[PDB]
Amino acid sequence: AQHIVPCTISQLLSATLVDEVFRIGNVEISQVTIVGIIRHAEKAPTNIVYKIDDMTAAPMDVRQWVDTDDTSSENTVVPPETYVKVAGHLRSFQNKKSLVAFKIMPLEDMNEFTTHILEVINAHMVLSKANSQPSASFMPANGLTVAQNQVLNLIKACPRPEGLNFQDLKNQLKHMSVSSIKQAVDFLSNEGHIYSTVDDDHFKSTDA
Amino acid sequence: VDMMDLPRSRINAGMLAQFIDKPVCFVGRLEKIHPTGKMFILSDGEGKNGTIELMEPLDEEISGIVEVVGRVTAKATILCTSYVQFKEDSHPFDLGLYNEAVKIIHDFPQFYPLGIVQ
Amino acid sequence: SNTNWKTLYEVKSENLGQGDKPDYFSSVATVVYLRKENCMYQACPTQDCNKKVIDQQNGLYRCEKCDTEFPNFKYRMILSVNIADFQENQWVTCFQESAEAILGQNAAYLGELKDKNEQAFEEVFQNANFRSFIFRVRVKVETYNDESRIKATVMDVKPVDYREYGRRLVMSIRRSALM
Amino acid sequence: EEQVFHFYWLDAYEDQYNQPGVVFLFGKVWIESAETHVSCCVMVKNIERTLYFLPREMKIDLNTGKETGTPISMKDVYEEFDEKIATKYKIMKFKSKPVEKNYAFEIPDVPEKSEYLEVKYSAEMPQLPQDLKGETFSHVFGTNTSSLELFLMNRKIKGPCWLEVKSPQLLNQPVSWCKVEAMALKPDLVNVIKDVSPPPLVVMAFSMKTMQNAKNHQNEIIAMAALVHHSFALDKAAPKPPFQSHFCVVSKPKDCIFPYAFKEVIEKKNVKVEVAATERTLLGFFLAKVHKIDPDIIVGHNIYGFELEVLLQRINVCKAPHWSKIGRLKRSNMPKLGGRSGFGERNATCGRMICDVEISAKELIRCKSYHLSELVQQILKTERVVIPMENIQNMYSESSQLLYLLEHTWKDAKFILQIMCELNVLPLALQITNIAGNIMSRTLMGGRSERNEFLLLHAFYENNYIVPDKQIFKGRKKAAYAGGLVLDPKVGFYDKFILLLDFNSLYPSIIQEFNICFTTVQRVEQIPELPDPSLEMGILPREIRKLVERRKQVKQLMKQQDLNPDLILQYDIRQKALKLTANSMYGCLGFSYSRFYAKPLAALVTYKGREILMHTKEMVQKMNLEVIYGDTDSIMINTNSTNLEEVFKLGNKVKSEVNKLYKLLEIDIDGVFKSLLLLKKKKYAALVVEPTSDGNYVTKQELKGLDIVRRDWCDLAKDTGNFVIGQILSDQSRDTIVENIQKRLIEIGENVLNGSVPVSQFEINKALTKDPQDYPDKKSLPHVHVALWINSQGGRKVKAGDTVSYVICQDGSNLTASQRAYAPEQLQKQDNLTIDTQYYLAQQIHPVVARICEPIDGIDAVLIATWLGLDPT
DNA sequence: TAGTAACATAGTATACATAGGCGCTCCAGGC
Ligand SMILES: Nc1ccn([C@H]2C[C@H](O)[C@@H](COP(=O)(O)OP(=O)(O)OP(=O)(O)O)O2)c(=O)n1
Ligand SMILES: [Mg+2]
Ligand SMILES: [Zn+2]
Repeated sequence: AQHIVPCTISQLLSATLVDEVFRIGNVEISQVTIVGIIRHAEKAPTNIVYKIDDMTAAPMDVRQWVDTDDTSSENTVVPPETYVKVAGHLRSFQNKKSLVAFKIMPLEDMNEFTTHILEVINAHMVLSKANSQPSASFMPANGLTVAQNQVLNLIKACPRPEGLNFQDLKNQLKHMSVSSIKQAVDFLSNEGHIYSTVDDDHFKSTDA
Repeated sequence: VDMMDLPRSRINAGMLAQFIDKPVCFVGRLEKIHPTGKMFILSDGEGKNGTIELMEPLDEEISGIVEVVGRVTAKATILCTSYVQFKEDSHPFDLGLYNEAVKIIHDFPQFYPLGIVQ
Repeated sequence: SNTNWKTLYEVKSENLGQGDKPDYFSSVATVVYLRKENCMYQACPTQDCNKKVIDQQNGLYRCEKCDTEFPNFKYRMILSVNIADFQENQWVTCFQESAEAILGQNAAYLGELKDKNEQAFEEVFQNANFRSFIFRVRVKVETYNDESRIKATVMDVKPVDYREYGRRLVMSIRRSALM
Repeated sequence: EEQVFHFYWLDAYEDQYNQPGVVFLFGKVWIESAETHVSCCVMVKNIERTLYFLPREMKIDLNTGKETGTPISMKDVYEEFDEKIATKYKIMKFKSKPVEKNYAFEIPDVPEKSEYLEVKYSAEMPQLPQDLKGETFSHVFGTNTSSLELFLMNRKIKGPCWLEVKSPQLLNQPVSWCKVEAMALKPDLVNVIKDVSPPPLVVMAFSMKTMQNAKNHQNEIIAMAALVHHSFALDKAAPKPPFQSHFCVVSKPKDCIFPYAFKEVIEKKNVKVEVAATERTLLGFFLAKVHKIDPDIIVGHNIYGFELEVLLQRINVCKAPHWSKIGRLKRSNMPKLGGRSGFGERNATCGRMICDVEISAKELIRCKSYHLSELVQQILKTERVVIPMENIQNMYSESSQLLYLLEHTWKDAKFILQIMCELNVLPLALQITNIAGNIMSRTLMGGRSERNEFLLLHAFYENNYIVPDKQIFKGRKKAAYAGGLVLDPKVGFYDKFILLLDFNSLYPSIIQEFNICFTTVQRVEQIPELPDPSLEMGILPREIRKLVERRKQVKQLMKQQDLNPDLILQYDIRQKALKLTANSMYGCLGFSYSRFYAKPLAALVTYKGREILMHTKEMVQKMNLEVIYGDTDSIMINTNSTNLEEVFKLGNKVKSEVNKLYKLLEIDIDGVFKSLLLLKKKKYAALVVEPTSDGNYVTKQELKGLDIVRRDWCDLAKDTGNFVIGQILSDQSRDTIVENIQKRLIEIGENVLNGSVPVSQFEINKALTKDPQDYPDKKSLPHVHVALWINSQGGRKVKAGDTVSYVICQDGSNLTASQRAYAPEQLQKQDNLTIDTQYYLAQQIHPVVARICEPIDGIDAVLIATWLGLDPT
């Protein structure tokens, strides 16, 4: 979302929860990466668990959510005593931490551990001083703007059984950007004024 | 309490005697193996040596870079519990940058906490 | 010569590219997001010509730069990627050779899956996510309709090296130790 | 936000695994600008757990289990909780205070009245074990109480009622699909203000059609219909017409193209029907329409069993967007489908209440089968035509067939709505929920244990007690204790006059009379001792009194004359429902898995019932009167007279003499029989005398327990038995009766041999207790064999609770009669099948007639066999 | 370090089932 930050599982577990935001002291973390050894893995019908270890604290559990239909990477479970790099975001549940695995990669060059530890120390120092410095009625409320009104009228006017697509919408309206088209379409679909017919790019009004 | 449940600091051959009765990981350049197989010698890349002993003689042929997990004994020797051989088929490993990494880590241990720090 | 190693936070703080000439610097980062929409377009098949051709709904495409009509076209890679490092993130745009190096497959190869195997195309995009490289980026600031928008152009991507990178990191941490 | 905020809640929901300590409320709110009601959602946070710690009298060390001779106090308990438990189980913030409570339940070694320690803390902290023990405390209560129950019993909310919120807030982001949202900080601000009339709701009734494709073995949706009413009153009469708007949508499954000029025909007929391209378009249109209409009650047939699961599965497979619009809560991960008994389906439609007519029909009335055709035939008086699944594909050739299919679907939806309005389900459900206090969607779901549990919970909470904590954790089983008593009958035929006497609400009156309650009766199979007759009424007697007094007013309304028959039927159904609720409240005391299990409490009631029946029988026999029958609360008297006024006077005298003794118990005349035919226990037939006065009275047939009311005999045998028993009770000479019976039997035999009877009068109906695949001995079970064949052949996926019909065919394979059962469609379609006449003449008519005619001289089994011509020798 | 386009940029796991009582006949099949 914003920036990945290398860290260590010791810092991960020592982090605290404040208003859905995990802070290790005065350091905010949302996505993290860690490099370590897998000691034991357990196979679930859908998920796969791993026992990562960075020799800084007790071994940690990492959960990788894989769909059992895609029999591509689950059959390639990494054998033990292998050093791998894990990128993902952590999760908290009943005062025991957990890790969600966005990506798992076996490590080929083995100077990467020292590079990773240097990243950890340097980033921790830099961002710790970066936070260390100071100065851091109930109505339905309806109403549509003119742009959304034009979009709705354009959607309504078409006689095609499958409805309009994005190309025609962009062609007819040259007075506003594509992003405005996307926002108006999203809002109209959320309010139920339009619905998709076949694909996500086809739309049609519901009243007609 | 098995050793894999406790923190193991990375200590080179420089400060072997300062971590007595403490878990420790060591890595480096294999030099010589005793014919018995219970113990061997290791190089830290700085010209210094460190000896490792095992309760049972080693059964497999070892070579290349190796790391050992153990504890410093009264004789400043390492009682190994596990070891892993490091790959050298593709990329060389430069131990000097590793050593300076240990020096830097010891320089600022606060940002690399050992154990659970409250 | 030597790459002007600069964190993106420093790049946005000093206002790189606000001068009359663009500024050049390179950095290592990891890809966090890519856009698969509008990524493919038809370029002019004439040699050393890359103007976007216009379909005439007849199987023959006429190029305005060469004023010439051809029955075939060549695919050309255009991509927008979200680069991100430990501190900040940036939006960059690639070209044929750089995106082809990043993805690892030539454009004509991709010309088949988008027509016959969408799943394989999605898989190819997927397996290249969360990779780290060294990108040379040139920054310049152009104004369009009275707002200044910073744009990033990348002309070279390379695999990450560890020796000199580690030496530079050690040098920087030593330097910050005094400060 | 402006001071107060009034709204009327309908449904509640909570999630203790993702958003602990929050409770959602959905309902209606009045808007002055538009002069209408709109949907609203209010979400409540900060619900704290409550624990009660029981101090000891002497300090016992755990390791040794001995007393150290040290007195105890509240300070010691506080110190032990703070120092040991809080640090061990990671509890940071808490509030503690001593209180007084009363306990009168199963847990032993607890004083009736004592001082407890009340501890409250936020729900996000871990949960203590259910069996905690300490140095100074011996027990704890309320460790695993849910948040919804805590909120409901703390705020004294009893069903739907008007609520007010003090100092609301505004959410940063939308959560629900409601028009207006609100936020409450603490459950202290919510107050009950119910003193006014409820607002109207919006009702939607719907039904769809399905077809099975040959290539892909899945069920597709090809047509839908829906009817909407906008101002459905909740407490008044059902509006007429019951619908105000409607819509229909049709689509082609995957390949077949619509017949040519279909759109032109639709325009010509000016029908508001929407054509779609693929299934995804239909699903999207349906979701958009339900979101736009915003219904509050969705009514359909077999919703929970088949329709909802198919709809959700097709939504998942077709990858349609915005599946959560079917409910009211924004969710993206759909719950696991099928799962346990209706858990996933109920969770999928959160915020919207589902009304299935099948469950309501099962609860309220009694039928031989519960498919839509039978319900239409019985509740209404109309015929519904059934379209086989096979022909559906063929109807895709001409536009007229498609229009007929759409009209049939619309008619099906209209029939469902008419049945729901006729049965008067919504007012009854609302009244029951307001009486009990649970969530009324669960009331619509069914079941009798939850209502009683919630009623007792409310009654005990209101009276400053402590309730037991929740337990962690097919066919009728073996009996556990003695039940009622049935007197020895006096078999035969009676002609002079029969009188019937009966008690009113025997078991509630027993409970109210003898002051039987959890608190009062002291429990150490042995029947306990009666309570001391100087105490006060317990909670159970008062609740039973309220429930039994709620019925006398309905009976008084019934007694009024000049009423339309439908209103009489509705009142009768309501009174029967109230009686069943009271009886269920009694019977829950014997449920093994119940929260208030207590066996002696019911054994005492049954023992007193038997004793009272004995005493009444002896007292009646003392007056030189002959007693012939009685069934655990009633007495039959043979007056041996003809004058009616004498019988009335004798009954009045007996009633006056009996009522003179007891305090609350009462007796009454339940009927006067002109002639009675008694066969066995709980098996008789009689003519009930209805006094119309004015010098005349009308006699009506009545049967009890015979093989004429059972659902597992063929219609031919039932008709023959009804005719014979009608002839027997008539006033004629015996010889004429014998001759008429013989002539009727000879005609029946000749007609059956000739094969002139319709096919329909041969079916046998049975029901399945379990799933068809769970019977190891399917070889000899016909209603399992036919069910398995139906399941394996096509669709409709017959399951537990359904009814299966079958007939016996002649396959020419010299097998037993029980292994040659076939469905009626198989008999009609296949050519090598015919109705087995000998089996039907030997095992269906002969036993019934023989059993009915047993106590009549001149007719015997061998004569019956000879009359049918069934090879006499 | 020409040539490229158009104009801002995205959340996803899970975990938790309900069900009033007993008394008195019927049938199918093997022993
Ligand atoms: N579904 C039922 C019906 C009856 N009973 C038991 C409890 C009753 O006390 C007893 C007598 O039932 P009656 O049918 O004779 O009904 P009541 O005497 O309670 O009421 P009413 O005055 O309507 O006859 O049978 C029961 O447990 N469950
Ligand atoms: Mg009764
Ligand atoms: Zn050109």
